Amino acid sequence: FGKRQGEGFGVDKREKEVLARAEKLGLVSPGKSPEEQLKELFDLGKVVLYDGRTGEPFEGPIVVGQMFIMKLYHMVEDKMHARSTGPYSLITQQPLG
Amino acid sequence: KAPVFTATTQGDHYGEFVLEPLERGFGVTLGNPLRRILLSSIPGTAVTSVYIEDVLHEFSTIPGVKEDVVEIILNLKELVVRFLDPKMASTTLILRAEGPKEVRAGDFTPSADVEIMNPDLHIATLEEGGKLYMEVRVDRGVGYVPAERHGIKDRINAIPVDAIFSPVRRVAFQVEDTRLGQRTDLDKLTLRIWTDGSVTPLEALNQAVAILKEHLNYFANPEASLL
Amino acid sequence: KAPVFTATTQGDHYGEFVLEPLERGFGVTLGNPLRRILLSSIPGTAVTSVYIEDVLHEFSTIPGVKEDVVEIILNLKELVVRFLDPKMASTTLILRAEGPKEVRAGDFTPSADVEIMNPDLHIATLEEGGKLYMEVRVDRGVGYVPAERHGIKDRINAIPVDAIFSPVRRVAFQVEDTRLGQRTDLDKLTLRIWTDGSVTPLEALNQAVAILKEHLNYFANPEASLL
Amino acid sequence: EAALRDLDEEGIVRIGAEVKPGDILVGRTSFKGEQEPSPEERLLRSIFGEKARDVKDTSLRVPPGEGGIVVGRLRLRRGDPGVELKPGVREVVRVFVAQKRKLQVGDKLANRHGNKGVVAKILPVEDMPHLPDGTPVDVILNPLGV
Amino acid sequence: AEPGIDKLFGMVDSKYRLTVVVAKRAQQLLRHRFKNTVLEPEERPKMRTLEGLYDDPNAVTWAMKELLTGRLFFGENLVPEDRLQKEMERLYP
Amino acid sequence: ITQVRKEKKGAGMAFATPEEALAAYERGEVALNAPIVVAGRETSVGRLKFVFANPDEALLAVAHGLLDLQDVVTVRYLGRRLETSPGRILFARIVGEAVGDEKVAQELIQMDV
Amino acid sequence: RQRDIKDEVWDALEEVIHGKVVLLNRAPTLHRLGIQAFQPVLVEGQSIQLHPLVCE
Amino acid sequence: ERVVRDSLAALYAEEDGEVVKVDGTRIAVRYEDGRLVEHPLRRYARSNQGTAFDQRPRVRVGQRVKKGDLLADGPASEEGFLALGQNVLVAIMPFDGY
Repeated sequence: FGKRQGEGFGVDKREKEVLARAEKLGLVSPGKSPEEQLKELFDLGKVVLYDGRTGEPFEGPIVVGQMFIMKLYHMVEDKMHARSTGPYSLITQQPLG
Repeated sequence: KAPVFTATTQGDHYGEFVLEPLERGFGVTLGNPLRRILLSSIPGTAVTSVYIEDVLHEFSTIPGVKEDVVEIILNLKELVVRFLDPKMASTTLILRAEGPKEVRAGDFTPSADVEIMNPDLHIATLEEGGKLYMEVRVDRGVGYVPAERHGIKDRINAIPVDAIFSPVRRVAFQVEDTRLGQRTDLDKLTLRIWTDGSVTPLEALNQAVAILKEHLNYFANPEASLL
Repeated sequence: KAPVFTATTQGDHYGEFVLEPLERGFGVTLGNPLRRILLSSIPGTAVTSVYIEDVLHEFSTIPGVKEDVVEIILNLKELVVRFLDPKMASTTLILRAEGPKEVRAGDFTPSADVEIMNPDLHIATLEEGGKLYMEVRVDRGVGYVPAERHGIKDRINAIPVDAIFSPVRRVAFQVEDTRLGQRTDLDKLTLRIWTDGSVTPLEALNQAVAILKEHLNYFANPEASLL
Repeated sequence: EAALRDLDEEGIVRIGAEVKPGDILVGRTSFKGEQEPSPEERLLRSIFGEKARDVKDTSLRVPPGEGGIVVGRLRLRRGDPGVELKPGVREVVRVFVAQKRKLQVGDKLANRHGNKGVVAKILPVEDMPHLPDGTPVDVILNPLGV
Repeated sequence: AEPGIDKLFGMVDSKYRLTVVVAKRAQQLLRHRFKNTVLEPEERPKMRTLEGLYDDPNAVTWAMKELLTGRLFFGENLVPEDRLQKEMERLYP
Repeated sequence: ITQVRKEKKGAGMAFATPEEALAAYERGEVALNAPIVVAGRETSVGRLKFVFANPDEALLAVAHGLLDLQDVVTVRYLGRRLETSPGRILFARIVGEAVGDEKVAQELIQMDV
Repeated sequence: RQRDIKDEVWDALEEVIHGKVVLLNRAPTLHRLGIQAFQPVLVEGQSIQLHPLVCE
Repeated sequence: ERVVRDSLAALYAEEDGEVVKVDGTRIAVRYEDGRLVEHPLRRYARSNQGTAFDQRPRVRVGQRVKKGDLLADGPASEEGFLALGQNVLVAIMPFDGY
C-alpha cells in the first residue's frame, strides 16, 4: 500500500468492483473499508487482477505469486515426427517405429 | 466540460499522465487500449549482433573473463541504447577492455548519435591480462524478435542475438473518483508508464496515440452485401 | 499493413463489420473501447416518466385495459422515436383512446417535431368502453438511467421510467487469427452491432469512431510537475 | 558449391557452425557398388556428362530436427597413439552438436507438487491479467487439477 | 459439420450406403476432371484462396454438395456395369 | 453465469409498498437479492428494482455496471412475463442464436435452475 | 532440400488441404472414439491442437 | 543446500583458499596451506542426455574463501542450492480454456 498511496496513487474503481463482489460473497467482512477488504483478500492469496486484453477487472479475485516449476525432458522439438515414404523392415515391408 | 489533461514526468525513465474528468467507466475504456499498444508496438533498440575476436560461438570461453559468452548476451539484450538520429536505424558499436577492469556499457567507444542510458550495466568481470574486443551492430525495430528469426551474415564468427525492442518497461493506467466535474461517478485517469530512457514516457504516449488513431482511421468505406 | 475494413448490413437495424487483417492484439485493443463507448454513449430517443388519467400507483390496475400498468410501461420503453431538429432535445407526446380500440405506437397522438420510427407496436389493448389518457416526456441523452437515478414528476401522479438512451442493443465483438500466405499472426476482428431505429449499423459505428478519435486528440499540452 | 561451406581442410566442420537439419558434418566417401546404370539413366548420364564416378557420397548428414552448432571436434584416426579401432576400420569421428532451445509450444512442465502439463501456446506480454502496479502475470494455471 | 449432413444420412438407409455413393461419384468427378457434374457454377464447391477463388478441387466435397440436390441416381443393380463404362469414359476426356 | 445469488443480509421483511423496500436497499437494511415481501406479494429487491421490456435492455443495464450477472430481476423475454437472472436469460439467448431460433431452444432448457 | 519453403508452397499445400480431413488417434484405442477425423489446420509451433470436448 | 555438495556437482575449496585468477576456464585458488592449486572448469560439456554441465564462477577475482565453500556453480546448482527451474508468478484461473 506504501508503493500506492505513497507513490501518489489511491484506490482504483475496478478494485471497488471486485471488493464489492467479495463483500457480497463473504470473502471480505462487510463494514470494512477497501483498505481492509483488499487486505483480507490479499492475505487470502488472492488480489484484484485486471485484464490486459480489455482492462476491465475480474469479477472474482485470483491467487498469484512465485512458484517453482520445471521444463521436463520430453519436448515436442524432439518427439514430434511425421514421414511419407521411408525405409521398411527387411522381413516384411512394414515401416519402422 | 472539457478534458483537463495533465502530464507529470520524471526524466527519460519515469512518467505520469492524467486525463480528468471522464464519464463513468470511460477511463477504463480509454486507458487500457493505449497501454496495450504501448507495451508492444513502441519502436525500440537493444542490440542485434555481437562479435568478439576470440569467439567462434555463443558457448566459447574467453580467457580472462569470468562470464561465459551468452552469459554476457544476458547483459547485452538488457542493454539500453538510443540513436539521436531518426535516419540511423543501423550503425555499429565498439568495445575494448584489457587488464583487470570491470567491463560495463560505459566502456564502449562513443560515436555519433549513439547513446547509452545505463553506463553501469555490468558486461563482464575481467582478470589480469584478460583482453576483450567487442562490436555490436545495433539496429532499431519493434517488438521481440529472437536471434533465431533474424539472420546476420556479418562474418563467420559473428552471431545474432535476441532483440528486445520497445523502451517501455511496464505500464499501469488507473481509474478513480475525481472531484473535477459537474456530476458524480467520474474518472481521474492516471498513468505509471515506465521507460528505459531510449524513449521518454511522453514520447511513448505520443506515438502510441499516433499508431492508435492511425489504425482507428481504417474505418472509412466498407462494402455492404446484405442477405 | 493495409487493413481492409468491410461491413455487411441488414436494414437500419442490424449490421456486422470486419477489419482484416490486423496485428495480433490490435483487434482486442479495438473491441472494448468501441464496446463500452457504443453502449455507454451515442445519443438516442429515451422516454422518461409517463402520466395516465384515472391511474396513480405504478401497480393499480386500469380498467378497460387488458394489460396492467407496468405491463404497458414495458411497451412504452421498447418504443423508439427521434427529434427532427437538434434544438428540441426534449418533447412531450400525448395519447387518448376510448372504447374497444387497438392502440399501437403509431396510434400515439403526434407532436411538433417528432417522428416515431416504430409505427407498429402493441401499446395497450382496450376492452369494451375502456377509457384512457396519457402523457409521455421524451428526452435525449446517453447511457442507461433506471427509475432510481432520474427523478421526474411533471404531473400530479407521474411514474418515472427507465431511460433507454443508446439505440444500440448489444455488441460483443470477436477477434481471431486469420492467415496470409506465410504468416498467420494477424487479426480478423469482427463486430456484431445492433441498433433499433435511430441510427443505422454504420451510423452507430462511425459515431463511435468519432467519440474515440475525439478523446485521442486530448493528449496535446502537458502540465509539468516533477517529483 | 555452397554445400561444402565449412569443410575447410580434412572434411570437417569448423567449431561454432550452425548445422540446420539436412546439412552435413563429415566427409565419408567409398566406392559405390558398381552396377551398370539403367538404359534411361545411361543415356541420362551421357547427355549431361557428369560421369558415374567410382566413389559415391557416404558422408554423415544431420538428423531431421536436431539443428545445432558444432563444438566438439573429435577425430580418431587409425594409426594414432592411445586409440585402438575396430578390426579393419579406418578413421572415425564423433562430433558434438549443441543447440539453444527456448520454451517451445507444447513442452512438458510441472511444479514440485506433481502437476503435469504441456505449454499450451504462449501469450503476448501486451495482453496479460496484470495488477495495479502494472506487472503482468507470466503463466496462469487453471484450478482444475488442484 | 459438413453441410447437408442430416439430410445426407436421412437420404439412404445405412451410413455405408451413403459413403459408397459419395466415394464412387467423387472418383467419377476426377476421372472426367469435373466435366460431368449436375450442378451449376454457383452451386459447385467454392474454395476461397488469396491467389484466386476457384472451385474446390476436393472431389469429396464435390460429391457431397452434388447429392444434396438429388439430381444424381444411385442404388444397386442400377444399370449394366458394361455399358456404364462405354458411355462414361467416352462423353468426357 | 447461470447461478443465482441470494444474500442473507436483508433476511427478508414485510414492507407495505415497494417504497419501503426501495429506500431500504440503499439503506443496507435489505440485500439486492434478499427474498422479502411487499404487502401480500412475496418478492426480492432486485426483482422489482430492475424491469426490462427486452433482454438486450438487461444486457445494457448489467454490462453498464448497474447490475450483476446473477441477480433476481424481471424481464419480458419471448412474449412472456419472466422473472429470473441476467445470466439465466443469456443462456437461452446463446443457445437459440447458436441454433437459429431461440424459441424451441429456450423451450427445451430449464430456465429456473 | 533445405528449409527454404517459400509461401508459394504454403498456399499450394493449403490447396490440397481444404476439403479432405485427416484421422487423429490417441492410444490406447479402447473406445472407437479413440480415433476421430478432423480438418487439417496449418498452424505454427510444434505441438498439436484439438477440440477440448472430444479430448475426453 | 547440501544436495549440490553430496552430489559432487559443484566444485568447492579443499581448504581455505584465496581466489587469484577467476578465468572462466581455470579457477585458481591459492590455498592457506601456502601451496597454489587451481581447478579447471567443465563449462559447457555434453551430458548423457542433452543438458550440459556448467560451472559458473561465482567467486570474485580475489577474496579468502572458507574450507568447504563453493567456488563454481553447477547446471541445476545455483549458489550451492538446488535450482531446477525459475520462480514465476502464476494466476490460478480458467484463461480462455487454454
